[PDB]
Amino acid sequence: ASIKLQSSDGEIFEVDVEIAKQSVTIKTMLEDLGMDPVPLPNVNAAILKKVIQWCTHHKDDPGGSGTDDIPVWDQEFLKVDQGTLFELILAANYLDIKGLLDVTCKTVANMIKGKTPEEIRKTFNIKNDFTEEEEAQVRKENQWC
Amino acid sequence: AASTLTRLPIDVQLYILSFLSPHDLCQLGSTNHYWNETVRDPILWRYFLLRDLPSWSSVDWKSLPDLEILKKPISEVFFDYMAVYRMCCPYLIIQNEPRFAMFGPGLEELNTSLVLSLMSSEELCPTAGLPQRQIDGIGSGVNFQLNNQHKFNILILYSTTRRYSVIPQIQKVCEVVDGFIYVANAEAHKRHEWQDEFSHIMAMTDPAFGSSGRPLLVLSCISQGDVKRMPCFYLAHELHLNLLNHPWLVQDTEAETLTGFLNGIEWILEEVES
Repeated sequence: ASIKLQSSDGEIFEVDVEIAKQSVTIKTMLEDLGMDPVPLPNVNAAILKKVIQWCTHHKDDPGGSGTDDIPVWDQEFLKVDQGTLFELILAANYLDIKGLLDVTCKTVANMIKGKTPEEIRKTFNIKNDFTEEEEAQVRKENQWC
Repeated sequence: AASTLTRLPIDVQLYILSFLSPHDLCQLGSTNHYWNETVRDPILWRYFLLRDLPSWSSVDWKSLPDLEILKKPISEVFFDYMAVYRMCCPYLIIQNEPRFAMFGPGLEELNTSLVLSLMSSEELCPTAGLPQRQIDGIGSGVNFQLNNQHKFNILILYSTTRRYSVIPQIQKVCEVVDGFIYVANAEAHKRHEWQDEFSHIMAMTDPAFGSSGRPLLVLSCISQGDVKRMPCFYLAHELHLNLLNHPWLVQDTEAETLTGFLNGIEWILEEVES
């Protein structure tokens, strides 16, 4: 039950088939053609290694997360560099792994919660871009009761 | 888009946004540009509305969204889902500064101008209506603020009409307004064509326009204190007001002192509610 996964720069990763099908993106390529090696042109090696770790950890359980508290392990798993986090957010989206998407996007969401923005601003390097008077007009308009 | 977070796909950006709350959403929106635009994405709100629609335990007549057949269909194959979210969220009130159409013979026959008194009233902070919408082809109306809380807008129609006969610009007013104000002349010496005025009221209060049971405040009005007055019960009864079966109130008024206006306005505001 062994399947070959080929990084965006070749790389290894011989994972158990149940663990690979966990990505729909893959499960559907494994049905196009036999596909022996499996070319993943978007996910590099560093990232895919994480992706496999996450999948091998949740292999025996899936179902119903969504807006459920991020579990303790995923919390650690995700104590990563910010850019690395977004890189996971893309792999999850590319490999279509719902669970990894939920938990990475939710962790990003939790960062934005409770900021000024001016915090939200520092945190993600976003361009101020409201001219002098532009502010008040959006700030009174964005005061949710 | 120099921001790692701004570059992500919209599908993925909205997914992130799906875990936030309206309050959060506003802070993120305040980063400006894209985020302001995207935080209000019609799609994000559809999702919120569909979710949480099933969590509410009340629905009044004033808040049951159009065909759920329409709320809940294919994304494309309406909105402003954000707005609809608000009417339906029973813990939320959408905001509104009422506007009222003021017309009536009383505006021109009295020897003292009511309008020119309302305009000179320290107590109501009358101020030119801002072009910010509020325009039509008649102007912006005049904003007033009642004792530093409720703000409202009046459109004073000095000439309505040419049976129906409602002028077209006037019908644009009849649809967007929340209530009507009719300035009757209560001066005892005045001869009336009651039937005309009642018709003329009707014409404007026509339900083909903004339908609803919009309130009608009628200001039984005289130039000043010493002028002999037609009692309002008799005035109300001459305009056949019993027939309108939709809220109305005849409030006595004096152009000079505005005696009576403030009670009248208070009534009309309290009538319009949601």
